[PDB]
Amino acid sequence: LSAEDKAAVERSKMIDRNLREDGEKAAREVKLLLLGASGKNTIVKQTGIVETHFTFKDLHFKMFDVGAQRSERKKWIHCFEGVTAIIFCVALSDYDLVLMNRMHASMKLFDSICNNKWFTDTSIILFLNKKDLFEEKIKKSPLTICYPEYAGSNTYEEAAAYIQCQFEDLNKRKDTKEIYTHFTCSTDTKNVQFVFDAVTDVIIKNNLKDCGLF
Amino acid sequence: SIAQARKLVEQLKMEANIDRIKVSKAAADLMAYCEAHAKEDPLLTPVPASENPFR
Amino acid sequence: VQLVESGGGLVQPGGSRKLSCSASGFAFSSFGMHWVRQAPEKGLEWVAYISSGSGTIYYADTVKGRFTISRDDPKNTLFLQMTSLRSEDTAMYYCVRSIYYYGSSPFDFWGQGTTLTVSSSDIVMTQATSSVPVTPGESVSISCRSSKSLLHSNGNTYLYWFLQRPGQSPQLLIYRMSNLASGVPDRFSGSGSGTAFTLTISRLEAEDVGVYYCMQHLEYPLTFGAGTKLEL
Amino acid sequence: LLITQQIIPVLYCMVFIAGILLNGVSGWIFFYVPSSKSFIIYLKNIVIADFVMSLTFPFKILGDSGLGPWQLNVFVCRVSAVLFYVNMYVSIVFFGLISFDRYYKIVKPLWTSFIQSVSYSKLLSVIVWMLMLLLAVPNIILTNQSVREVTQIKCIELKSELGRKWHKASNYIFVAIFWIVFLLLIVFYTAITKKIFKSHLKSSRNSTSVKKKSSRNIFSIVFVFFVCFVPYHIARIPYTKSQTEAHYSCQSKEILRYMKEFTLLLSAANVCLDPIIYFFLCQPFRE
Amino acid sequence: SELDQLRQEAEQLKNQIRDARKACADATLSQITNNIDPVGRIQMRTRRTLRGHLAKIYAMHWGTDSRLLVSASQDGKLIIWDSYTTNKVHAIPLRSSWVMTCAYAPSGNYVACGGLDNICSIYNLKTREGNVRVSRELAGHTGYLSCCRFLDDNQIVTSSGDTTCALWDIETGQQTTTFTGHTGDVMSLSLAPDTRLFVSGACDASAKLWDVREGMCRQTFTGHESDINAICFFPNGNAFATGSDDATCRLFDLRADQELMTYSHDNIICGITSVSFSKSGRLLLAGYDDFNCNVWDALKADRAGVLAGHDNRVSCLGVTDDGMAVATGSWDSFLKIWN
Ligand SMILES: O=c1ccn([C@@H]2O[C@H](COP(=O)(O)CP(=O)(O)O)[C@@H](O)[C@H]2O)c(=S)[nH]1
Repeated sequence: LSAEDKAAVERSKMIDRNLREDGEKAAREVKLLLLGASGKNTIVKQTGIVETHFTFKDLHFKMFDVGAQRSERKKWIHCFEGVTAIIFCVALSDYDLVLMNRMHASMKLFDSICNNKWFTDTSIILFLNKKDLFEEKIKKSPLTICYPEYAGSNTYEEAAAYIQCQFEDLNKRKDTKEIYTHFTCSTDTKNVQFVFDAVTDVIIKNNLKDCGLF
Repeated sequence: SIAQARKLVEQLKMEANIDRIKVSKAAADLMAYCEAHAKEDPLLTPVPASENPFR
Repeated sequence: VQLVESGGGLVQPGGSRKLSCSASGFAFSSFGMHWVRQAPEKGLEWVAYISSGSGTIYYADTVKGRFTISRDDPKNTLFLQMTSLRSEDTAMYYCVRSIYYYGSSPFDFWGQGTTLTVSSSDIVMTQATSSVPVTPGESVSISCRSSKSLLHSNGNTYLYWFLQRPGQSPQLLIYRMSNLASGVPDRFSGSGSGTAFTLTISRLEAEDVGVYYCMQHLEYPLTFGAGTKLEL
Repeated sequence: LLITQQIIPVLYCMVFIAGILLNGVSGWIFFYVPSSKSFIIYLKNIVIADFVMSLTFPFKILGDSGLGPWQLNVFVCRVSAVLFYVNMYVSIVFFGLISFDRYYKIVKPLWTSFIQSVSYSKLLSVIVWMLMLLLAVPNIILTNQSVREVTQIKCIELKSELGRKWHKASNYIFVAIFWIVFLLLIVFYTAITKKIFKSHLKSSRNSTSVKKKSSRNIFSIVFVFFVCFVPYHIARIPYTKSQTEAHYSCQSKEILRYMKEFTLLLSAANVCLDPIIYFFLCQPFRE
Repeated sequence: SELDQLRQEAEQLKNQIRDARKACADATLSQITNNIDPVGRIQMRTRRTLRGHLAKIYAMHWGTDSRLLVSASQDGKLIIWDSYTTNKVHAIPLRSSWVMTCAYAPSGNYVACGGLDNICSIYNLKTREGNVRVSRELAGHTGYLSCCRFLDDNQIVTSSGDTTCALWDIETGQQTTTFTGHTGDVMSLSLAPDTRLFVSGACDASAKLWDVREGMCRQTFTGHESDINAICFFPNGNAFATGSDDATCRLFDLRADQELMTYSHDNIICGITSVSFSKSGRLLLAGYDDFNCNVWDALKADRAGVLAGHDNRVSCLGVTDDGMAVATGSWDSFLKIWN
């Protein structure tokens, strides 16, 4: 080898070490995908896609909002195969509004997302919003408009339990992914705490499955 | 709507008002090109190790 | 993009002095830096070399063991430690930058120069032409020779050119065979084969007066030649 | 007096057949798993060690069975036993290293001093292999140098310095290494289990599935290791004491020979259980 | 109702076009080439294996010198390689990590990127300083970018997911011309050697041929049954090949305005990611979802061989200008050069 060739090899080795360091630094992040049909306030703030980065108890997060990408999903969903989890937001007081029924459309979208072939081992975090308005307006309108076969007590807690069961009972192959549910609030960063707990559980499982003992 | 349908009709008319040649003639041209440029094709005809930088 | 050299002075024999150079206007950390001195009335001599990453240090036989070279990337400053002075060290020192990858042009820029006065297996490059008069609007040819052929097994030839304007730092014109650097007018051309080299100037202007130089880059003793002087 | 010539060779034949039938197919780990700085390399080395173990059985079968030329006895005393012992101890050390890697990849408590350890797996494997060999190379060329013909009932024909005290020292070093590795493994896996239990898992079948599988696999590994490898290392030192000297009667040596043979048979039979316990659980190994 | 009349007129025009296409069909290329010598057997080996990426490779391109190539990956990196010696010349870190296309300037000065951020970026390689900096950030699309190609040092052509293709001016930074007429997302683009026309294939199972100077659509080809994913011209500029998710490559001719030949085997039930030709066009290479590439005879519709060795889906491959090598990228984060 000549002098210029040796110098070129040295440059290539420097590029190698820089790339390796960057990859080692970037491998320890938590990536989340945010979806909805329902109000991203207090969940994203508290064109194209939007990045959002924050640190909570020594952990680096990346939240991707893809609400403005109005195209065929099936041709860019596969980019998000390696995401850590999915956050799903549902309006709890859109049962009596026609766009068909808003909450029926939400159920259809949830089923399509959960039964996709790229998400056989992806945890789903479910946030239900506007609980105060739902409780305020539950007394002035019955639940038969959306689900005729309720046949039970017309109270806020029972209605919330029924809705949670309806949304949790749509995951076929409930052996590889777990669905979490929560009723959103606006105090003490409880939403961030819930997301932290969910991602911690998922990370523990992933390390166990990677070390090969499960 | 009306404008989109009119534009589609105009595009279809422009597509229709285009001359075409015989598929046999096109196939003959393709075969002639492939036969003419056969010698200079390293993948089709393997090359000796002297002239291959990847060796 | 500028290079400024600082230090120098008058040192008695047996003393020491540390030259320094400063750079601004480019990415300093990703370059290799050279040292070149010039005798008061003689040609150019190579001294030391440091590379990017501080992984390669090459010296010269005449200055081996008495000289030390180092760099400081965060401060954009270059140094050359110098101890045990002699009477042959009188020259004017330079600073040159060099980058190496596929297609790069080393030795593209040159420094200003500081003068230090002290009180009292190498390829031989030959170019006997000197003190040749020139006339505007006429073609001029400059020759050069070497002991060993400069054509490597990879298809390269490692030869360079430099131009020494009166009272000015050298400017790189051609870095390898049939290659013109940035800022050079399209009237300088270089060709040859093996140990024969030439440089062609189709129409020489007023700014085409000075001293020209050859240089090899095959292995690492670095050798120049006694420059050819062209005057009007 | 009837155990040596009647029972042990049959059991060796059975374990030999099982080990061949398993390892001859499981050897594809050497090529199926793409090379990486992960813990797979340890598993590849363990596979190689088990395969080399699989070849020393027939010579001992012939030697114990009372058939064949008498030079096969000195061949066994020269090469085969040393190879068997080296492979066993190498396998032990690699198991310990796998335990360490699992601990530091799941818990990550003290990764400060081991930041520059990604590419050192090859160095560690080479170091372990060469240390074991260089501590057992002397007893192949520098052993049984003067095989005699008188009293053809004994395999201590080592003379002055390449012999008896060196044999004792090598045995002691080997047993110490095993004990240290065992303690390290048990502490590390206990720490991993305590870490795993802390997670707050409820109201699903997936969480209980993961916890059950983790606990079962860890306890299985530790239990198998202990049962298969403890009794021989309980009994080995007295056997060396009664082999280098006599200081006793025949019965006080006969029963020691019996227990050494039986415990070593179990510790050898441990090879056939390694595939299912270790190589089956790995996800990349199932593809 | 004028809508019904317009629909009837469009149906009549489509019927007339189909009748003209049927009348223009005299003989089949398969019948013509049934008496030609078949390619025997092709066994290429991996001369080189480029390593260094840490995520799935989505695109790559070749330089004009046939030695330098650029690769795009989801970890926000853009590497320029030296194919002969496996050296790295540059490593460009991008602002957004969701890249889906890359191009190498024909002059060797600039590079480009794009993706889910709706913006096509341009970088400058040869500078007075020693680093590569961003020269322009073009904006103006509403959906994602799928493909980007260079016409010269001052013009770029891009395709988007909002049924539109645009021509940009880098100096000004504004859309000079916009081509509209599609129905679904546009996925692939290909430029002709004369650089005066180009073709695009969208998700409505159609092909559209444009004209750069005039700014209009010339012809429409409809033979497929599902989404279209890749396009590539024949060297002579009179034909191109398409990839679809129905496990079928197809060949179309510009002069005859009809589909000529199809490729299909009963063992292929996957999709097609990338399609390329050889220098003379006799060998056709197509990347499949079943973890390996297939070599097809472009004149006899026969399976010449298989380029296996990739442990995941192959998403991109291209051939050099001199026809001396091929290189395939895949989701397993590796590049391999076959000769
Ligand atoms: O940890 C040990 C113990 C012994 N050895 C050697 O193996 C050969 C056979 O030994 P052995 O099996 O005890 C004979 P026997 O008692 O069955 O008649 C001899 O060279 C020993 O020095 C090694 S290498 N490592």
